[PDB]
Amino acid sequence: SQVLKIRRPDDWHLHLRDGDMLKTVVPYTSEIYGRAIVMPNLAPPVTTVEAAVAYRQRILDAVPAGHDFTPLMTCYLTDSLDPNELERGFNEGVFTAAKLYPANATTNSSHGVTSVDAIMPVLERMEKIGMPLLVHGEVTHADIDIFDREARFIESVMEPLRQRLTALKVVFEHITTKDAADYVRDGNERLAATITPQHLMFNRNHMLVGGVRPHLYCLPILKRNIHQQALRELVASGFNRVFLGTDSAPHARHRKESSCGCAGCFNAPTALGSYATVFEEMNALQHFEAFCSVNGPQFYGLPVNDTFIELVREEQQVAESIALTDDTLVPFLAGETVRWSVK
Amino acid sequence: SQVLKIRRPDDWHLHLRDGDMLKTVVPYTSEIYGRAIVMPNLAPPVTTVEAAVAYRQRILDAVPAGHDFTPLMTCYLTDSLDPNELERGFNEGVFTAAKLYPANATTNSSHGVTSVDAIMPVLERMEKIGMPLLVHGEVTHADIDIFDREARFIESVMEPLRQRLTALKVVFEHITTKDAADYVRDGNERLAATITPQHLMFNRNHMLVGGVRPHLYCLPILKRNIHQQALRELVASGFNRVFLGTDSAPHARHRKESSCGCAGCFNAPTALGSYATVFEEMNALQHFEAFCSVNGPQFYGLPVNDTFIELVREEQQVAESIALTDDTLVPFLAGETVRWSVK
Ligand SMILES: O=C1NC(C(=O)O)=C[C@H](C(=O)O)N1
Ligand SMILES: O=C1NC(C(=O)O)=C[C@H](C(=O)O)N1
Ligand SMILES: [Zn+2]
Ligand SMILES: [Zn+2]
Ligand SMILES: [Zn+2]
Ligand SMILES: [Zn+2]
Repeated sequence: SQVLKIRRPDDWHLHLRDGDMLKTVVPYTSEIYGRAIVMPNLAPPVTTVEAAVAYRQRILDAVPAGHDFTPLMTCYLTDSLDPNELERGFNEGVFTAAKLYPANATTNSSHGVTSVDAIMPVLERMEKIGMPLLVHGEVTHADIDIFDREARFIESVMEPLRQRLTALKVVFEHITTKDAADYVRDGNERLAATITPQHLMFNRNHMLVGGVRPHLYCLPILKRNIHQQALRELVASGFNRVFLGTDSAPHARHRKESSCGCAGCFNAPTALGSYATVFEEMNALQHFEAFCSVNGPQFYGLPVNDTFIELVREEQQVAESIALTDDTLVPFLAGETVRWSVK
Repeated sequence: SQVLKIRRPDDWHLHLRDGDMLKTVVPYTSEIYGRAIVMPNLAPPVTTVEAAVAYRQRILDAVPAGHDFTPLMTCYLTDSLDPNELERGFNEGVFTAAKLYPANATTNSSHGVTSVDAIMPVLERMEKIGMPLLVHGEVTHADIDIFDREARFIESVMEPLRQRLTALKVVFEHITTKDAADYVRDGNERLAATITPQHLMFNRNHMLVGGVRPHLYCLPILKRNIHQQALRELVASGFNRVFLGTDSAPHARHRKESSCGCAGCFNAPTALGSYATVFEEMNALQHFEAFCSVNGPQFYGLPVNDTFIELVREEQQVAESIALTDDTLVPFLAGETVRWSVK
């Protein structure tokens, strides 16, 4: 019976893939979100204006008629990236931001950045022209326990970087730890963060107790419950430099369910309702709209969307699977009941 | 190429399953080990002398001709277990030991234990007759992080138990933490432990960095590197109350590589050479035989084997899979080149 009307949201961290997967997954986004930050970790990665322009058209070709959706493109940073290519892309309205992937931190990140020092001229230009930096904040050294890679990145990479480039605007993407939650809560106006639905709904126990569940396996890895509780307290607080970023990251079923499952939750279909449930459970629905629809635009210096959507507290069942030309796609919370759905 | 001759080993912690799976996996054990402790967790569990006698025979039926293999049977401890039934099985040489799986208040009295306190009559009887207790040492409360479940057991159950029943001999099965390594090391002649090959060879990064690997998913869960190092140090020390227990725990490929993967490594085919590799790496081959062939029999009060086997340091490839009647079995280290092989 409970209806919840909000300003149309945006997704400030999205993986749309390419080809047949792209066709399949964009509508789950374009039917709800006004804009999306579309990450550049294709194979090969989007590291040029030309690439990004063509990719943006592939995205628009796949948007159903009558969806008013704008994909906001990113540059995949690399050690050798020409800062003139990054700036040109920004000035032509192609690149909204640039994305820092530490080499081998996640999917399609082997071409990622090997150090901050290797890309200083690029970072200094971003700082100059006011282009925000999106960070996948994990270290990747083989000796560092997977669950420590986020916290380690803060002391060793993030904090020194922000001390060097005091005017650089940085989004700490998909934060998963109390460490990151306090770092952002205590940061200045040039530091923001996104949080996915899964890192709010679940902790590592959900992925590993009673069976291993690859459909909850994603990066950065789900942490212990005290971390999850931090993140939930952060969004519930009303802190206005956190915003919605799904990190929807789809993989075919048998790439998830194999002897080496790919990391990624396909949560585009079910994310907004999942966020609503978290905010509802935290007695913080008065902060929901801002998380979804205002905080991101404010950080990015963009206008808020001028249309509205409704969520209804009526229990929908999530589909077991979504067809692809080859294999299926298992949505996040496949087969599950959800408390809130879009009207 | 280098040869390691040892007295014929034994496996002090093994799962053989039943029916067709038993028929397939027995030979991997019976060709190498003289004896194995056969765990009782069938469906339904082995909780009677009658059941254990029939199970033993099904095992024996499946032992290839010429193999000198003796299965050592165990009783699954339950709330409803009659202490006279357990004592009769022990007296008759049917039950070598009794196995305690984690308590759970919602468990049917026919299938498990609600609390240790509720099975004191049985624990006091084992203590009286000198019957060893094998302990899966995890507390399974929903609110306890999975990586903490072993350490919490020590504090909450193991120590209080051993302080109550001071003559009870206890094997702390498949230890995975420094917490347990230290505990066992600082214990008395009545406390011992087994360690698996996977818990020596790997830590949780191997299961979760660069993909999720369900074939490394088993209980208790792989822990962070410091724990793996504590276990390696313990076996390498020559400490003589630790011994070989594979915890070989097979599941068909489709049950491992699903949306909810079963816990358990099928390591019977490769465990021995994997332990040899570990002792070599620790510069401790002088303690290899004792671990495999001496320590367990001493603790259990059984004769050391009088026949010998030989491992050779010749590189061999592990099969990618093993045929079942209806699926396949993916072995531990499938498709990998291993260092030590039986001659
Ligand atoms: O698990 C994932 N998978 C992917 C992907 O692109 O497959 C991206 C994110 C991320 O770390 O940003 N997490
Ligand atoms: O991962 C596993 N799976 C099983 C099993 O019986 O499936 C047993 C062991 C254990 O904890 O004893 N570990
Ligand atoms: Zn990322
Ligand atoms: Zn991402
Ligand atoms: Zn066990
Ligand atoms: Zn076991």
